[PDB]
Amino acid sequence: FNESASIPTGLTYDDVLIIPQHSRVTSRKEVNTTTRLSRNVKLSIPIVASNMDTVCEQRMAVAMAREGGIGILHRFCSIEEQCAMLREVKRAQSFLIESPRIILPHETAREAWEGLNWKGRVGGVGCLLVVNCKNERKLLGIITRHDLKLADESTTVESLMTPVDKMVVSTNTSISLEEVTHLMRKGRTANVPIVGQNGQLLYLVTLSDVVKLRKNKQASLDSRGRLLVGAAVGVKKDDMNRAIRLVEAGADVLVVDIAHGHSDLCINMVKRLKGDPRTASVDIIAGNIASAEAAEALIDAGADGLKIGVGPGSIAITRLVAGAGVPQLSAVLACTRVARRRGVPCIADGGLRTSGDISKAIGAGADTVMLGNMLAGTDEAPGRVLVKDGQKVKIIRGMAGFGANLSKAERERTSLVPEGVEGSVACKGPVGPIVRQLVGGLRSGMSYSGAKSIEEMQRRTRFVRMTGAGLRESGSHGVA
Amino acid sequence: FNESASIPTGLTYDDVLIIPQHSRVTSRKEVNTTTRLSRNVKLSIPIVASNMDTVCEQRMAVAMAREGGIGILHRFCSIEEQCAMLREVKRAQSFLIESPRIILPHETAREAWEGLNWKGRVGGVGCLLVVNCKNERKLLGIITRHDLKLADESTTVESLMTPVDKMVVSTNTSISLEEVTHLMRKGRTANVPIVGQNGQLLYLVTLSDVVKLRKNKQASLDSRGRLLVGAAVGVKKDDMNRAIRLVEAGADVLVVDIAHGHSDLCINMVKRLKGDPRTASVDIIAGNIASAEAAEALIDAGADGLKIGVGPGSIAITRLVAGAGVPQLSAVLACTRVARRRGVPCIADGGLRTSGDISKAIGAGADTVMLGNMLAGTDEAPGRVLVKDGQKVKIIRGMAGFGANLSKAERERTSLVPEGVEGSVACKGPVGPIVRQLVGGLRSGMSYSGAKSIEEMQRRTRFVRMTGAGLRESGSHGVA
Amino acid sequence: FNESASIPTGLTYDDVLIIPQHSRVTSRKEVNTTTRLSRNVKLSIPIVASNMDTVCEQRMAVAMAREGGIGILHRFCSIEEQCAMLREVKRAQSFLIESPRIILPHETAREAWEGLNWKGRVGGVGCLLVVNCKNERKLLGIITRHDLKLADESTTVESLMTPVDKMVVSTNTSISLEEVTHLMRKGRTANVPIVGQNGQLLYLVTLSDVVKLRKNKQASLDSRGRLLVGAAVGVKKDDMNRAIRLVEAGADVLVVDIAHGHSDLCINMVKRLKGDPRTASVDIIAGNIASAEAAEALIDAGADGLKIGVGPGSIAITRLVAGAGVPQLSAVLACTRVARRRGVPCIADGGLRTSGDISKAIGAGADTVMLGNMLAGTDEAPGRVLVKDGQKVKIIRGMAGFGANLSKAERERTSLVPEGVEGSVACKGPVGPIVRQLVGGLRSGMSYSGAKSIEEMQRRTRFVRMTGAGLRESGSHGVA
Ligand SMILES: Nc1nc2c(ncn2[C@@H]2O[C@H](COP(=O)(O)O)[C@@H](O)[C@H]2O)c(=O)[nH]1
Ligand SMILES: Nc1nc2c(ncn2[C@@H]2O[C@H](COP(=O)(O)O)[C@@H](O)[C@H]2O)c(=O)[nH]1
Ligand SMILES: Nc1nc2c(ncn2[C@@H]2O[C@H](COP(=O)(O)O)[C@@H](O)[C@H]2O)c(=O)[nH]1
Ligand SMILES: Nc1nc2c(ncn2[C@@H]2O[C@H](COP(=O)(O)O)[C@@H](O)[C@H]2O)c(=O)[nH]1
Ligand SMILES: Nc1nc2c(ncn2[C@@H]2O[C@H](COP(=O)(O)O)[C@@H](O)[C@H]2O)c(=O)[nH]1
Ligand SMILES: Nc1nc2c(ncn2[C@@H]2O[C@H](COP(=O)(O)O)[C@@H](O)[C@H]2O)c(=O)[nH]1
Ligand SMILES: [K+]
Ligand SMILES: [K+]
Ligand SMILES: [K+]
Repeated sequence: FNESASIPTGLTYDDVLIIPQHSRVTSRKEVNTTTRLSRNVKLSIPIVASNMDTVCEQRMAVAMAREGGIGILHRFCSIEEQCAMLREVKRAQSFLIESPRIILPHETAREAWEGLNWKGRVGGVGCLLVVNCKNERKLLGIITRHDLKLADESTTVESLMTPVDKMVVSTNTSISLEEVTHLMRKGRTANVPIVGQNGQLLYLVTLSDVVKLRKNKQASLDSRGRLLVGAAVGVKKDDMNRAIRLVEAGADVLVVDIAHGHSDLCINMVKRLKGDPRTASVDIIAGNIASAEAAEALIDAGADGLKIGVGPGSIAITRLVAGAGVPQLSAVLACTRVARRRGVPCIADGGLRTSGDISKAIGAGADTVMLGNMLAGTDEAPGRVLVKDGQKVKIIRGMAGFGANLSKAERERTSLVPEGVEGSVACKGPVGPIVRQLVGGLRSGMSYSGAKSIEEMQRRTRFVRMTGAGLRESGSHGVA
Repeated sequence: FNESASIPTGLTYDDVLIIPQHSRVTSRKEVNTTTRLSRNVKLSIPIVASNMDTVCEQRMAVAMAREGGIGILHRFCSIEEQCAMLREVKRAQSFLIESPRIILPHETAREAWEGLNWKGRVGGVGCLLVVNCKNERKLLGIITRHDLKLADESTTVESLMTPVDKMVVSTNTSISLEEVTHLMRKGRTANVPIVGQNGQLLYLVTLSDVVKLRKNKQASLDSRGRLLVGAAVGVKKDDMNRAIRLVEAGADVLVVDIAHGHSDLCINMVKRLKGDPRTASVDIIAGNIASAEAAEALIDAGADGLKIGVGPGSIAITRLVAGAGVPQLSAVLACTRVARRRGVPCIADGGLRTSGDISKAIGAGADTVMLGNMLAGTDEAPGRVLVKDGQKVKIIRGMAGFGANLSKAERERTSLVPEGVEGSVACKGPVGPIVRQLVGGLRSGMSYSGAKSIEEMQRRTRFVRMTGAGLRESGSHGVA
Repeated sequence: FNESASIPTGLTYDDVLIIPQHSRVTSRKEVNTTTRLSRNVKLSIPIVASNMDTVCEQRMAVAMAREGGIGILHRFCSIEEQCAMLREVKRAQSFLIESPRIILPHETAREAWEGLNWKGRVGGVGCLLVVNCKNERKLLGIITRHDLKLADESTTVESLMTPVDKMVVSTNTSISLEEVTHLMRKGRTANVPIVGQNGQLLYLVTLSDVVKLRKNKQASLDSRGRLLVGAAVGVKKDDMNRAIRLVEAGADVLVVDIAHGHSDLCINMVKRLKGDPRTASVDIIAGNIASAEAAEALIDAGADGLKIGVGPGSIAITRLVAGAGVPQLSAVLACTRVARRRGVPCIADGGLRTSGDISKAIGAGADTVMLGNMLAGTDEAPGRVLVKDGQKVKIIRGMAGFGANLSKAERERTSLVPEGVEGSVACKGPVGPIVRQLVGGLRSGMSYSGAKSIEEMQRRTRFVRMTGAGLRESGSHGVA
């Protein structure tokens, strides 16, 4: 039976351990996890939230960027819906707030409360600038939640506002962080509007944003100090329109995402996106792939990053429906060998269950990991909490399954051989502490490889293969 | 321990994945699944229903041919019974209906209803031609279910019939599909009898059959426009008599089927079948085999197709009773290497659980797959629905087990070391949608291999081996 | 502890058995199950499908009426939606079809096919009458599915139609069933339009409807030969508008349905419905109640029928959330004692698990039973089939639970302490055979009471109480 002997063996994460190496690491603090998402996008931590409609919408994208990673907004929504989520992410924080929310002086406190609970930002906004009219936005004063706390619904805005002559106001549209910090410290105020030469409202700077920018600059930020966020598109004719509008909404990267990324459909979508100035202003990531030849083709088509993984996802059953796939450790090894020589970062997407798997993925050459299941069921993941026979749970479902595709039909106003499933995950709490523990686990693995950086982790890691017997010894055994 | 190291390793479907390849496939519609069952028999889809007495009798054979595959009628029945199932399959549809059912004009509506519910076709027939007597069949008119809907049981046929002078009748025994379509369109009628020069009834053409022939020519048809169907025989002296009578009944292929096909018993049965003009008019398929040497021997004996599989069947325990077998992927690889050079198609028989396994079998060189378990418990599978501790189930049982062999004794009017078992499967509904989903899964696997045809799938597919750890990552993991 | 001793004991179905009595019943056919739903509505069988959004929409209501029972359309939909379901039920069959579907002669076969698949009747319609224009409906001919079977999408209706001068047409707007049967038998036709003095189309009579009316008159029919159907309303101001529109749509009874029917809200809704001529034309049923005092109050308010049951429903948890309820056998006994003296039929609603429970409910005085769980998951029940960890299932959910109430918000375009739950039931197949088996079980229980009628069952039944030990002996014990 000679044909069988020539078939190569592919490995997944559970097939290997990282071999301990000489470590000069003395402090857990010396281990730097900064990495590249794509050719022109750096991240403080190598964690990407999956573009799944049970993992990443605006609340997850905001949380991931705040931890120093990023979320990819899923495309199983209308273009209008996807862009709206993106604008909400961009609205979470800023340095100079463009188009700050305003109100007119003859309006009521009831209308002030409605403006403060603006649906354009999760949590609303903390102040409204009082202006004479919508067209001129001549600044008359400012009103905050605090100023409304004892008001009757009928009380006028101007009766409760701080007038502009009592405000600290600037005309410096280039004001620095140090300068506005000085104005707030000296003026003992929490809001500095920026106005034009005719007193018209141009920007707002808030103490909340200044405090964040002065603190740990872990957060993933664009050039305006807003949170970084990506968005997924498909490969159909209409996806080009989606891509253009996502970039207009502020997308920092686009992710071309189809099950079989080694296809002309994906290669031609990448070429189209790099060929149009309306979309070529942002890095184009493409997947999903699992071979050296596929990496070469997508890189040659112009991809700024590659997403690796055919079948390993928790809710994925491509391997059961089509029979196709590559064990994920071998896929990462093969794809990153090609990509590293061309300078193209790779996302290891799918099949990760523990922080230990993240260490292995980075050790096998990945620059980032993409997580679905490990982040599903967190507070910030979309969906309702449900009681699944006793405990609190949330839905996780494949994007090639029935549930996600009927929901894509219900949201976009519209013969499926499914390649994903639906299930529940236990509610995990806020995603922040979970991400921090995963990064802490990665740092432990880097210390075992003697690595103080991601590039050192990729260069220094050596693996040893284990049998099923070795795998059992690796988890907890013999206790209850 | 050197002897052990020289034993080769055989692989089954769960040992490998199809490696994704460059795909130029743009539309799911561009993927053609047409294939060969045997040297002279083509099929639109590569699915064969197993010759098991819990899988394929007349209703399953009809359904499979209608989907573009085929069923193999099992031989655990009397010759008379096997031939009767075959004639019912052939009676399901036709272009020219030979010996159409008739009735005499002085008969009653009660007798008309009995003739319409003729046991020679599942569902009966829709019309009876009224003729003067059984010997001359001079056409007097036609009576349909519609004409009986308000009749009393005592009303005469001729009182309710449409008379012949009001019918559209032809004398063209070579009438084309376009010509009879024109006669039906112009005559605004649903039945065109074909009569001889003396008005005697020769054939009938019905609108139902014309509509089918005008629609999607997916269905597996013989030269008369009837559904294709095969039949199994053994290797005993009496099996030659069974074979002759099956061919007379309309069998389109014969399948010589014994557990150990690499035996003189099987080789000599193939030689006997090719040597007799009463059976050599149809392709002779033989199995079951699992080695290159076995393929060579059966091909040299004259086989037009090979059936591959020793032990992998869901209900099979040959490997537990005799200890013999070959892991099915390696068996397909080895057998098809020999057979492809001789032009002999191969059926991968047994051990298939998902559409993904079908993609692997075709990728390993098989031209068709044979399914037992995946089709058992469908509406069209034989047997009664049963309640197995709550839910609706149907029996599936091995043909070398006790249950099937006592039933073979009860049907043919008649020291077993069993090599099959009995069990239940959940009721699956109609087989049609299940077959369509399996073919859809296969098309997905072909797209991953970049293949637009079965021959391209066989040439282009490359496998990667996975460990048990890789297999776990391949299904659903970490969700409920 | 004397206070405790004075609390009476309530019984449920599992607490009692029907004591066998002297039976003169010789044939299973002698047992008549005809009963009253309400003062002025009779049913051939005593089975009512529950007004739950997982049990009864138009397909279930049609099936129940065809078996001789009735369905109550649920109100967790817009008024427009509830009325639309009702009109579809009324459209399922008729004697004189009002406003039969028409088409114009210059239209295409493609437009004919669209008219035949009219969404106003489940399954569409079988013919379209060809008329000169929508305003006059002068009959020009008729076109059927059969006439389109060989047409091109572009072929004109008038080219394919049967012209009116070749049709059998009547001007008798009072035509009897015997007379139209004669016209169809003599004319050898399946459609008899009824036209006016100027040839304008007034009604259509079809052979399908005639055959049904000639067969077993088991079906629950209104005076026009359409299927009987009821509809639920609440007790809010807007429910009066819903009630008026339901009656206009053809509702044969209205069911005032709230959890606590012994309340001024329910009593005043009944009084309002009986007091308005727009709703007083149909029987008003009210519930849910569980005491003699409650029956007296609703009867005094004018109820034509009572629905009995507080808490016993399969998906109901009123008893766990509020702590209130009455064991269902005792509730039926107490309520029917009052109602029988006033001539008001009672529906035993909830907690029924087997046909044996139905016999007990009727024996305890109920005129009908209402079933949710036993009919959920049938083909005709609403909702999608789902795979719940292996087998095919359908959702069943309480109308006071979260799932049904969010769906009521999604359908009507809109602080819940839930009193119902959600769950799955195994798919049961078509509801018809299930209903027939339940009625067969009831007939067996009636035979044990020596009863040949429902009234005899209510008068003759005697119960014996069993302990938990007796209950175990009653089901299957000691076998696998
Ligand atoms: N006041 C105000 N804050 C905004 C607006 N848009 C976004 N934000 C964000 O909302 C946060 C304000 O926090 P606060 O202290 O106002 O609750 C900051 O991160 C700020 O950038 C806006 O229009 N007005
Ligand atoms: N084959 C397949 N992969 C999916 C499907 N849905 C999500 N995925 C993949 O699974 C990844 C998540 O993997 P997880 O971290 O949950 O194991 C996603 O980022 C995506 O690449 C699906 O329906 N089919
Ligand atoms: N009328 C008629 N149909 C037959 C006979 N034998 C087989 N059939 C098949 O029964 C089907 C007729 O459908 P119908 O429209 O008659 O229900 C066709 O597929 C036809 O070929 C026969 O003897 N008479
Ligand atoms: N060894 C053995 N094979 C069987 C027996 N019965 C059926 N088979 C094989 O099992 C195949 C069905 O495999 P399945 O698709 O159910 O896994 C049949 O086509 C036949 O080759 C049996 O009793 N013993
Ligand atoms: N032809 C026709 N049938 C209707 C219409 N509305 C309801 N139906 C019902 O549809 C059924 C007709 O069955 P057919 O034989 O037309 O398939 C009958 O029960 C009939 O009452 C209509 O407008 N036209
Ligand atoms: N208390 C309560 N009863 C319900 C609820 N939903 C349905 N029901 C009752 O339960 C009955 C169905 O009972 P089943 O036949 O499923 O045991 C319905 O007809 C209705 O009276 C609910 O959410 N709460
Ligand atoms: K361990
Ligand atoms: K998987
Ligand atoms: K018993």
